[PDB]
Amino acid sequence: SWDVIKHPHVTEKAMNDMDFQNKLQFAVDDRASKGEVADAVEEQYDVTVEQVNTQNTMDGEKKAVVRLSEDDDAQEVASRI
Amino acid sequence: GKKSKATKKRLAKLDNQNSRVPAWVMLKTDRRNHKRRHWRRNDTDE
Amino acid sequence: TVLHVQEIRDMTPAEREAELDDLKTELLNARAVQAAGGAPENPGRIKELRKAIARIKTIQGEEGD
Amino acid sequence: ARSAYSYIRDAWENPGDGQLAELQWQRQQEWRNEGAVERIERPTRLDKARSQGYKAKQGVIVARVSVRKGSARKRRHKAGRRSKRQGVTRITRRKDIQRVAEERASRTFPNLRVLNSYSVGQDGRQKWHEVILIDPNHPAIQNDDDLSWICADDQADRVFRGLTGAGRRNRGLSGKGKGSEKTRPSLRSNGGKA
Amino acid sequence: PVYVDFDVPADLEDDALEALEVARDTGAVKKGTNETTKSIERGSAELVFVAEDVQPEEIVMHIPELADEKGVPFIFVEQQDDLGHAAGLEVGSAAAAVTDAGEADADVEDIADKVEELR
RNA sequence: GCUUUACUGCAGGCUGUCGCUGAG
RNA sequence: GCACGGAGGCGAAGAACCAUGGAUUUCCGAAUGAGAAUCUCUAACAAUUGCUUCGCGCAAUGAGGAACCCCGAGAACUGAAACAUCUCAGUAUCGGGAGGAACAGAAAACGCAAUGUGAUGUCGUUAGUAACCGCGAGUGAACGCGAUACAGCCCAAACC
Ligand SMILES: [Cl-]
Ligand SMILES: [Cl-]
Ligand SMILES: [K+]
Ligand SMILES: [Mg+2]
Ligand SMILES: [Mg+2]
Ligand SMILES: [Mg+2]
Ligand SMILES: [Mg+2]
Ligand SMILES: [Mg+2]
Ligand SMILES: [Mg+2]
Ligand SMILES: [Mg+2]
Ligand SMILES: [Mg+2]
Ligand SMILES: [Mg+2]
Ligand SMILES: [Mg+2]
Ligand code: NA
Ligand code: NA
Ligand code: NA
Ligand code: NA
Ligand code: NA
Ligand code: NA
Ligand code: NA
Ligand code: NA
Ligand code: NA
Ligand code: NA
Ligand code: NA
Ligand SMILES: [Sr+2]
Ligand SMILES: [Sr+2]
Ligand SMILES: [Sr+2]
Ligand SMILES: [Sr+2]
Ligand SMILES: [Sr+2]
Repeated sequence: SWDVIKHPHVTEKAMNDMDFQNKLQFAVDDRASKGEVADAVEEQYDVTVEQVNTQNTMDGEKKAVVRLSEDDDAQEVASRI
Repeated sequence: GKKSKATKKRLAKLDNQNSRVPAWVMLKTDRRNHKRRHWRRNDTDE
Repeated sequence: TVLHVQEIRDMTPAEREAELDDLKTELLNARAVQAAGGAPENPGRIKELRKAIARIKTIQGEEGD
Repeated sequence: ARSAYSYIRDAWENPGDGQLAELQWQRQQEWRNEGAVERIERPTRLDKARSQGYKAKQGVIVARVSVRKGSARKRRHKAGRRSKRQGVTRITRRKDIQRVAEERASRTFPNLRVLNSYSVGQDGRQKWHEVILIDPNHPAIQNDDDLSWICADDQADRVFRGLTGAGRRNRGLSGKGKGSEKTRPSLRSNGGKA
Repeated sequence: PVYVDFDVPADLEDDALEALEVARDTGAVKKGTNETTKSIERGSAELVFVAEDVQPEEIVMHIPELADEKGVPFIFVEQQDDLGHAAGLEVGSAAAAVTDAGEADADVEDIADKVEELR
């Protein structure tokens, strides 16, 4: 049984998305849909997911850009891991 | 061209294999990446 | 290591699953620290977590859950 | 006294005379409209079928097959040949039509094994044969003392290897003495000269 | 059809089957084309029945002529399964023979007579 | 490789005959 | 692990390692719900069959394997100092199919002709003999015998 979230994608671009747009980025299983990524993220960090953009990477993986609701704070979420 | 998801996975792998033999392997084996490819000089499959 | 087979067999089906979710989380947080280039690692545990999970999963199948 | 079976037999010694003549003339009209392989609930020549091993039991199947009459349907050489190997018209195949019929039937029923077959006539352009096939996987057969032998693994696809009665005859294995120097134990072991 | 040279009325066929059913309960009867054939050959047969829906026809084609040269009377039935039912079988019967009736000799005799007349 | 009234054969076409094929 | 690094970890709760058995076992692949360059689309023995509770309910087939084996299709260079029959050769190659080995096999045999042998392979021999053949070049057995191993049975029908 493959899991959805593989690990946080942490790079300069990710940090900006986190500080400026309340977005979190993850390396996820390429078989995962935007919806499955949303659910997984909410169930793992107890947050509300507003939008999910995806991209199949030239590393053979899928990257997800998850925007959280204004109710949540990406910076704080990512900081506890 | 237009790459499918699988084609893309294969290209990605080829790119990964194009890295070098890590430094530590040198010390450990007390002393080359034979599959070193170049985008221009070589030709991948498909 | 820290987690032995007896202990796993002594757990109830509910304890194994809870223990499973717990280990999966520690692992996820480890891979996050690693992805963040975090050095406060312990390469041994990241490896142990995988085995522990395989053990629990192996035990779950054996006991019928 | 004579069996009723002997009467079917005696009728078929002269398929062109008596009632049998009229039956065939009638039947072939329908046969000509059927396909290459038609499963039939009952053998047309009961005496012959039972004689060859047929039984009214589960796992026993009978099918009629039609094949074109005549010699080999061969293509003329597209490359160099010495006069000897340029023939086309008078070349005939080495397997008789009955054998070809047995194989077609067996291909139609992949899970069944050919037990035996017999002829049921012909018209001016085709020949019909009826083939008895057995289901080696049905318990009614695995328990039959007279047919269970055909369930053995080495009997799989027996028809395709010439293990059929028509196969053995066509391979020149009928004679146990003179004339069978190149046929027994196999055409192949004898360098294919039989 | 090729062995049937005359048609038997639905009613005559009715009497024959009834007579056959009482023949098994009283007298003796043979079930099957083989047993029927031997009865005719051994001469131990009084009345033989022959279904008309037999396929292949080779199974019973011989009954008619074999019966004639043995003086044994014979009659046709339309359905194969009725003869088998009448003969007391759970299956069908291409042919049947009343080997010495029983409390039906009278009727069986009439039937034979009604047939000869029916040509 | 090509040619032809070179040698020898092979397709193909025409034609007879037998089978399919029966009644007066 | 190969592989002698750094860091770190595991092992007396007896690890490593080895044997046996079990668990897990992505996607494509005979590939089987439909499609596709290993992915996708909306519950699946696809297809062909047997049985059948006539419902994919129960089953079979498919593809692989170094060669060996059985059944089919079947050349030419070459030899003949040319070449056509012949030869190369039922070889190369092709189609189909089984097994651990295949195939053959209990006489409508043999025919050292006999007051004789007694299923079948195979090995040695019989023998380059008999036989074939532009009677050229070439091709080429068998019975028997000495061995190996041995094993003989079941239906159809008659009568029920
Ligand atoms: Cl077969
Ligand atoms: Cl002898
Ligand atoms: K030649
Ligand atoms: Mg996109
Ligand atoms: Mg790079
Ligand atoms: Mg018996
Ligand atoms: Mg052999
Ligand atoms: Mg598919
Ligand atoms: Mg020459
Ligand atoms: Mg020759
Ligand atoms: Mg010469
Ligand atoms: Mg030769
Ligand atoms: Mg001899
Ligand atoms: Na990764
Ligand atoms: Na290139
Ligand atoms: Na078959
Ligand atoms: Na030239
Ligand atoms: Na495995
Ligand atoms: Na199947
Ligand atoms: Na079904
Ligand atoms: Na020469
Ligand atoms: Na020459
Ligand atoms: Na010659
Ligand atoms: Na001697
Ligand atoms: Sr990269
Ligand atoms: Sr170039
Ligand atoms: Sr097969
Ligand atoms: Sr019936
Ligand atoms: Sr012996």
